[PDB]
Amino acid sequence: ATILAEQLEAFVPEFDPILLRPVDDLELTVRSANCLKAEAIHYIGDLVQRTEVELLKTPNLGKKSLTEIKDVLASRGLSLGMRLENWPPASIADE
Amino acid sequence: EFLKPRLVDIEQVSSTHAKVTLEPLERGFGHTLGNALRRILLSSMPGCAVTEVEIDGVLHEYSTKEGVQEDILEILLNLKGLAVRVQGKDEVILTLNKSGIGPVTAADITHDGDVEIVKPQHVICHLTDENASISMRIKVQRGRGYVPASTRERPIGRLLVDACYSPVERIAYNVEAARVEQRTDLDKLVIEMETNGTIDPEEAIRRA
Amino acid sequence: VTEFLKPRLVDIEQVSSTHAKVTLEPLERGFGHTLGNALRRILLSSMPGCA
Amino acid sequence: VYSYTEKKRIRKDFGKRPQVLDVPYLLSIQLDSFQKFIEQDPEGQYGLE
Amino acid sequence: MNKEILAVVEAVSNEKALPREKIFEALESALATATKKKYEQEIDVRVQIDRKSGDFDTFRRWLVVDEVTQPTKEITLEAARYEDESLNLGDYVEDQIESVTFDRITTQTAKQVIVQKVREAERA
Amino acid sequence: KPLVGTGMERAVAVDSGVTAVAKRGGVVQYVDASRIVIKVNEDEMYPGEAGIDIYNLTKYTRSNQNTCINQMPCVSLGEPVERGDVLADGPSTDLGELAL
Amino acid sequence: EIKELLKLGDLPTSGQIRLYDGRTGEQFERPVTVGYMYMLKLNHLVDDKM
Amino acid sequence: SVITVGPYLRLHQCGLPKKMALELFKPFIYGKLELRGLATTIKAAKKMVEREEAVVWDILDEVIREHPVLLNRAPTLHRLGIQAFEPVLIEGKAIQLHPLVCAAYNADFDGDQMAVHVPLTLEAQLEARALMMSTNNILSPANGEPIIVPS
Amino acid sequence: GPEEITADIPNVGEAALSKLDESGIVYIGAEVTGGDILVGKVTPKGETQLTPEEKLLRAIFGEKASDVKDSSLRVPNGVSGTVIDVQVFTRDGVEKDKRALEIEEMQLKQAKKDLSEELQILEAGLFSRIRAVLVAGGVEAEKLDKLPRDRWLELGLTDEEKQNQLEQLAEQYDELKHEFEKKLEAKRRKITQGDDLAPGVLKIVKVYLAVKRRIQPGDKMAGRHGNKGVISKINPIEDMPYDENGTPV
Ligand SMILES: [Mg+2]
Repeated sequence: ATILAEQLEAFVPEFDPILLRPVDDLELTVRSANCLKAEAIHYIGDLVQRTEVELLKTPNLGKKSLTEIKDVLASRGLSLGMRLENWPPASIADE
Repeated sequence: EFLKPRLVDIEQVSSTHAKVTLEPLERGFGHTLGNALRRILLSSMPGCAVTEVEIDGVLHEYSTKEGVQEDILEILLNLKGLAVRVQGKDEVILTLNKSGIGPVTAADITHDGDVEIVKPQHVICHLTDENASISMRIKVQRGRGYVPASTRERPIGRLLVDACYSPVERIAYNVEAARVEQRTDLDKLVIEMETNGTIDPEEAIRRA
Repeated sequence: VTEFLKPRLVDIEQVSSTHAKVTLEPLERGFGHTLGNALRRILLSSMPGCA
Repeated sequence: VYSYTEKKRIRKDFGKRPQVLDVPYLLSIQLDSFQKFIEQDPEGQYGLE
Repeated sequence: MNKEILAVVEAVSNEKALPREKIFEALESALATATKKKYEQEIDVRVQIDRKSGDFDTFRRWLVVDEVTQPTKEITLEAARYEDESLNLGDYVEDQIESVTFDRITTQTAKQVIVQKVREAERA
Repeated sequence: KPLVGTGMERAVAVDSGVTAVAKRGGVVQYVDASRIVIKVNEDEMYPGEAGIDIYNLTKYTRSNQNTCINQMPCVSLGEPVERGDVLADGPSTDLGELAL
Repeated sequence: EIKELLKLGDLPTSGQIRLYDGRTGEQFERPVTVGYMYMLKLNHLVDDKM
Repeated sequence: SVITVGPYLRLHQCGLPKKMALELFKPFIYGKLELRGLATTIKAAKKMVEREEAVVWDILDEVIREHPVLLNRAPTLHRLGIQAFEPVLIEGKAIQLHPLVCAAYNADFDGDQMAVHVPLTLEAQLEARALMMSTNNILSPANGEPIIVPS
Repeated sequence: GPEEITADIPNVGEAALSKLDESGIVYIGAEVTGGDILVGKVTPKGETQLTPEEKLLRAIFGEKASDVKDSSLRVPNGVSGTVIDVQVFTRDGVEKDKRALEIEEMQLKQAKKDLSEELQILEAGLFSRIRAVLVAGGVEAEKLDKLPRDRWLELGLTDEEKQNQLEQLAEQYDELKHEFEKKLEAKRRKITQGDDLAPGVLKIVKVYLAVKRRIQPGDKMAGRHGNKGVISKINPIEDMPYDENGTPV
């Protein structure tokens, strides 16, 4: 083994890309998606800035649709009421 | 005082296979290191093959998709033969989208920042209508040897292919007489490997 | 991926004198032959000595 | 001349005796007998007739 | 059906010398736990059994909090006050949900919880 | 395929009923794993009943011995086919031959 | 004719190639017959009889 | 099951698959599992071997040891067509049968099948080891000629 | 009484019923093991007593005593597979459950699409014939595709073989229209109707498992000359005798 081993010693802030997605990609109920669009919430980054108390003021948004939005945001590691500094980025302000 | 082997010449005669060369060697060690490194290179080398496929409108692997002239099973075999290099990950998920009449080659995969296809002319399937499109997710991971599907899927939409994590195909050594050194009764070990492009040859002989 | 079953000499049943029987385990589904063949070919000739 | 699927992969053929009668339709016993059975033909000739 | 709840409560009360109230509280907790297991999400559930009919209503409940960490069990004070202006931090908002059908699964859970309460009170 | 056959494979494959033999020759219009559409040539064609043939292949279904009697399309698109010719290989066939 | 077709390829005339061993890595004496045979799987499997 | 060769074995032992071994030795495994104390009631043991956990294979290599089995070719003509072996467990689904013993069974390997039988009681284990073991049948009873002749 | 195919069953943990839908029949595509449940059928019923808590089922659920016993027809082991095709046949009069209506809508949709594609494909061939005829004899190179395609007959062309052929193709086209109407009505009748079955059976569920058996020591291979054999050892690649090129046998 010593001979065979001696014959081998010559070898050996960046915005998270999820915030830039539309709210329709969240697989929300047709009711929840249409209620969010009526309040001009287009992106996930817009939704995440709104508080639970603000979303409950939206016309036709029920307690059930609010729970759906929380469960879906939680499945992506997001929570309601996060403050994003410099949102929306200038790349979105022109659509 | 045995003479020690040192790599001398790596003749990359084609893109797949090369001919590494060991020099010098005392008599008897030619066949010993040749058979030993052949058996290690064929046995266990780290390859980068594929594990899971999820075609979009396909429930089980025995179905047929509207607008592609091969079955889903033949698409799984053609993806099983995919020759792909990964660089800085354990596993990785590649994405494929293609629409229009003609082949779906292996260069139509949206490549990530480290995955590198080594043979982009590889056909997978043939789309055969103007609005009939496949859109699949491919899962490519590291491994060692041959890990079939029966040993190792939670939704009904995943499809498990067998996993041949093995980069080399054919390892042939040919011992021959040495004349570079004035001293006679020395040997040269010339190993022609046969890689599929996913493994550098000096890296292969170093890992072996 | 570079982690194999590192083996060891579980016993040296040296039968009588000037004769041993050394068993090694565990090896891969193919490394018993390559270590047996490597050690067999080296001991046969490479190993030096006087006579 | 060859048919177009015989220009895909034309099989090499040894063999010396030039053929004169090709292989007939191999299922002619079943089909010809049952066509003889059920076929509108009287004079007490067809199976049912 | 209805009169059968009363007959079971009376039989168990007389045989085990146990307060009917303690048996119902435990059946409510048993049914709430059986309900929680039918949902994929961790919900909070209250069950209330009517002491005369044996009928039972199942409520999903949310705890009123300032900051929601568990959207399946917690609601903001602003959202709770949209439904009832009288609610404070620490109160519960309740929605009536479909009561679990009393299959042999709930039946087995109810039996286990009854046997546990019988043992707890025999021990006392 | 058999590398060493007897040339009798095409009689056993075509003269059985596992392959999809073309009835009227012509030009293929649409190949799919489910169906195959032949456009019939004009020198083989009826005056009425305008006519382009549709072959509905038999996909994965049970045989009597619990095997898998499949049919795979073996023609390309835009390809000419002649009368009396294989379009879809069957079980244990290849290009109209017999590969057991 | 088989000999003349084995001469068209650069194969040996007698059909027999010398073959090495996989375990020992040393040559089998008296060169052996290799080729291609067309082999069939029969449906007498072993996880239907066991 | 179907037989196959396995030439590493000695004439006294034969290969026997793990799936057949866990099915034929269910009561011995139940008794062994109840002795250790891993489970309590019999049901628990039947769930354990229905699931085939990681601990029943050591139990199986405990009961197979020193317990012969009767291998039997289906047309048994003379007494050398029932011989008792010791099992060696096989990853596989085919009985590995020592080759010399094949000339006793008239068993080639062209699709042949053999039956295994388990001597349950203790006198039957001793009869399998002391009368019917394959080392004990090395001469054919019809004459004096050896039946373990190399084929 | 009759049997139940529904998944409303006690005893079975969610670990069994996760691979069934809301109506007992396994999914199409669910890769099962040896001994799971494909079709749930509460049927073997002898006798089971009711405790006060089991008697309380009468109040909320409504069932008198949940039949008499409780056990769901579960299946045995030995084979894996992937469920590729499920058939449900219903003796006429029996209530179709939700999955039998799903298969009925599915086959209605398939046969609807297939006969509509028969009409579209043969109409495409017919219009290609009209274009092939109108190459000569009053050809309109620009005026041909200004009007809708179903009126390619009243263009400028006298009484010839070509107007006769367009009249024959109009006969064929109206035949295809009324034939498509009556055949789609007959195919809806064939899908919608029940089937005559065994004496005293409600519905038959057939499930097709699709095992993929590879090769192992013990299978039988043979050439074409009588050289049989049980394959005895599946060696690694390295142990094979190779030649002086490199390829293993
Ligand atoms: Mg035999």
